[PDB]
Amino acid sequence: KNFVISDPRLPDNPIIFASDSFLELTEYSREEILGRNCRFLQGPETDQATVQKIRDAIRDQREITVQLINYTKSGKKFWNLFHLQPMRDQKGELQYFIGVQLDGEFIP
Ligand SMILES: Cc1cc2nc3c(=O)[nH]c(=O)nc-3n(C[C@H](O)[C@H](O)[C@H](O)COP(=O)(O)O)c2cc1C
Repeated sequence: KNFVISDPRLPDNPIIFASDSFLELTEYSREEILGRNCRFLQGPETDQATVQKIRDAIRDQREITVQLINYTKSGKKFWNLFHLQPMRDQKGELQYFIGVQLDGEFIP
């Protein structure tokens, strides 16, 4: 339900699609999201060490799961259990990343 799709073939891996649940959770309108990198959800309290692990996963085009603090439009802190999956065409060329979010502090 709660997910976005980025196009890594376009500059800085912009969000091309965002699910209604995502717009609801993050409090942003679709118009504010389309063409942005998803890093705008990060903020002061976001562990940079965890952000680095996401950068490595995108570089190596591997799937990853991490928990990190994210901010809504209004600046409300929420824990994001974030799941990144690379997505390839028939020829095995990377086409998209899908990013699934789950809201809550799962690991204390
Ligand atoms: C499909 C997709 C969804 C993403 N969703 C989130 C997210 O919900 N929260 C977040 O903090 N970062 C998310 N990211 C990570 C950022 O977009 C960015 O790649 C990350 O912060 C590391 O790159 P940077 O060092 O250039 O910021 C997502 C990335 C992709 C490709």
